[PDB]
Amino acid sequence: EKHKILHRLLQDS
Amino acid sequence: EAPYASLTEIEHLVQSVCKSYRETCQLRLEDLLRQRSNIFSREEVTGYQRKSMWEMWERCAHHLTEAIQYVVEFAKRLSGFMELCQNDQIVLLKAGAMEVVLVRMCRAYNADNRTVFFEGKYGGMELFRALGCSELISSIFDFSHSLSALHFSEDEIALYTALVLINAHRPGLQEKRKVEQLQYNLELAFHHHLCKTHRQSILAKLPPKGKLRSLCSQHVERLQIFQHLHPIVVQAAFPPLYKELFS
Ligand SMILES: C[C@H](CCCC(C)(C)O)[C@H]1CC[C@H]2[C@@H]3CC=C4C[C@@H](O)CC[C@]4(C)[C@H]3CC[C@]12C
Repeated sequence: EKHKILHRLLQDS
Repeated sequence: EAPYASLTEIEHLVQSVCKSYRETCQLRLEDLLRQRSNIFSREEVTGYQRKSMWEMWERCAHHLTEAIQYVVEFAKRLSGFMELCQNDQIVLLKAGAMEVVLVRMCRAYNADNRTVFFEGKYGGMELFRALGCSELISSIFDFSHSLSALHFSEDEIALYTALVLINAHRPGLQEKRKVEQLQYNLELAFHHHLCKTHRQSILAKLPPKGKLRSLCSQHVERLQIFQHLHPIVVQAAFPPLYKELFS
């Protein structure tokens, strides 16, 4: 339902 | 990540998965075990039980979120995972992150006295009374106790948690076939390791299908009940990642 953070974590370098 | 993985590829995969776990296991096993005699006193337990519902909920949300961040790191280092499409990465983690934490809990669980390592000492389920979900807590400790009977090695925990995360049955995957292939190869890795160590008897003892999902679904329900009772606390204090995962 909200996954903006999870998306950012996954693409965090 | 490869159809018809060779024996060599599967041996490499065992090594890779164990390394990924090693780098992301959060709590050092030897630290956990050597602190088994350090148990919250009657006074300290009383302290916890006298805590406000909101304070206990916010502490536990914090600590779970920290555990979940290590699982995310595990996923990122896990062979094949970052190759999955972005949607499926999220579906697997949303469904599996808390499941992995529940499995990782067995390392921090003393079956001898039914305690878990929390905020620097071992405490029983009664430590968590202020949450107001004693039956769920009891179910979680029961689950940890069922795992304790397997006496996983660190390599076994690594290979099993990989499979808890890479579950091709999660509804909402857009490229199911890729996940099925990753899952199968991880199964080959886990099975290979168990076969070499004469530990395939554990397979029949692993948690029943749907058990982890049940515990996680109850966690979400209890969170919703809490959030209904204390909506501002969740807004003000709870980690955003935790809300995204579970609300
Ligand atoms: C059983 C209790 C209460 C859960 C409450 C619920 C179900 C409503 O969220 C939880 C709260 C905090 C949890 C620990 C946080 C972190 C770790 C580190 C990880 O390496 C292994 C698991 C462990 C020890 C968690 C166990 C479950 C805990 C105590």
